[PDB]
Amino acid sequence: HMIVLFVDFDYFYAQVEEVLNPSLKGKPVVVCVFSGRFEDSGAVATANYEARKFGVKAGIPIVEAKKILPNAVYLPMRKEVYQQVSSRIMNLLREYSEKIEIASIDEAYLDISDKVRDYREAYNLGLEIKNKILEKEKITVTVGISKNKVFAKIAADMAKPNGIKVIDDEEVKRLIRELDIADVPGIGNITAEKLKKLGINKLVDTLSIEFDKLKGMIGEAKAKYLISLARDEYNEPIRTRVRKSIGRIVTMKRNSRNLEEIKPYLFRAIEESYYKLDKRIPKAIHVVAVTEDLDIVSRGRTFPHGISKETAYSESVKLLQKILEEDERKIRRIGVRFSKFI
DNA sequence: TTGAATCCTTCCCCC
DNA sequence: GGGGGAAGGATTC
Ligand SMILES: Cc1cn([C@H]2C[C@H](O)[C@@H](COP(=O)(O)OP(=O)(O)OP(=O)(O)O)O2)c(=O)[nH]c1=O
Ligand SMILES: *[C@@H]1O[C@@H]2Oc3cc(OC)c4c5c(c(=O)oc4c3[C@@H]2[C@H]1O)C(=O)CC5
Ligand SMILES: [Ca+2]
Ligand SMILES: [Ca+2]
Ligand SMILES: [Ca+2]
Repeated sequence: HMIVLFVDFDYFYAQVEEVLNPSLKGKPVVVCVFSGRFEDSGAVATANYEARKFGVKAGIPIVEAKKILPNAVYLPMRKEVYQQVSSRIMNLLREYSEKIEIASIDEAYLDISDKVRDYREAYNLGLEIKNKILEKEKITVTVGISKNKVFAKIAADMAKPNGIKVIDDEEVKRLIRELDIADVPGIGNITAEKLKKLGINKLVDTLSIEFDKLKGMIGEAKAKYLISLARDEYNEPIRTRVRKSIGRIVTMKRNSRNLEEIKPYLFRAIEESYYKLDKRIPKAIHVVAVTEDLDIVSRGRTFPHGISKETAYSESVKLLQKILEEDERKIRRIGVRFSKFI
């Protein structure tokens, strides 16, 4: 049938800060985003493996990370740059099979189904690709290879970092039963729990229960996706994809409810969101507000025409007025999301 | 100074 | 009953 190749860049942001300043290598590096809330306020975007050995990983507040590795290099995240270094690497890949996906700023799938005859020749295209990326951009990436996207990615997860691994149909059969289901692409612990207290702890356990008992627990989508993976009928194609939305959320010094105190933050967001749109006209706008207790509340409005900057400002303030009206908590983070492009 | 994509469940129109 | 679709959430990486 087919052979899907998965490329995923190792500790990407951290590594981009490394390549851009070689001195950092071998030393713990932690890329984080400081919110002016107070000093060291913020979380950790990511950390190279040095720091990651000792517990410092993406998500933990940076204060907790500084109590663990008070002498690691902490750097502010610069998205724009990573973005370009990604785009660059995402082209060297187009040169191995126009059938490319691109799941994120660091993940992409290739259907080298035609450029290769056997897995063995795949392991070769794998090293070729790794090698070309390492020479041209100085970045280390892991490669996964199998019969379909899901497993191609599982291969990469098993070979991180700077790894290469193929999973043939014998491993798949094996993994269908032995591979812990919580380690399957698309099963956040929230779904890993509903599955746990339902009998399904392995990919194969999904065949046991009735289909409409799943459809009512985890939804139809997750249910069909899982069964097809369990029965070995998963065969999703590698489809190119486009950004279906652009936004920006900002943290405020203090939590408040005063429209006049939040407005300016909301504009900064609206202002940057349009810079990101570049040459695109959106038709729907959303204002998301992160409550004082870290809960998300949003409000939208779709127009029959595009949204000009002036109407985004105006329409954004009403939606906000509607959020405070329908909620009681104080706002912490505020932002906008522009979708449904022209 | 941090995204963004699916999927879902609910609601409202109307043939 | 069923096709449409907009919306405010739920979930995942
Ligand atoms: C998890 C996470 C990722 N990111 C971004 C930064 C990273 O470079 C990239 C996410 O990490 P991942 O791309 O999922 O994995 P990684 O390769 O960078 O990590 P690993 O060392 O396991 O190989 O996405 C954030 O900004 N915040 C987060 O909380
Ligand atoms: C949404 O707000 C934070 O900002 C980001 C940005 C990410 O990538 C650019 C990101 C990723 C992941 C994640 O779990 O969170 C974020 C976040 C935070 C979210 O709370 C991933 O698994 C991959 C990228
Ligand atoms: Ca990744
Ligand atoms: Ca990665
Ligand atoms: Ca998981």
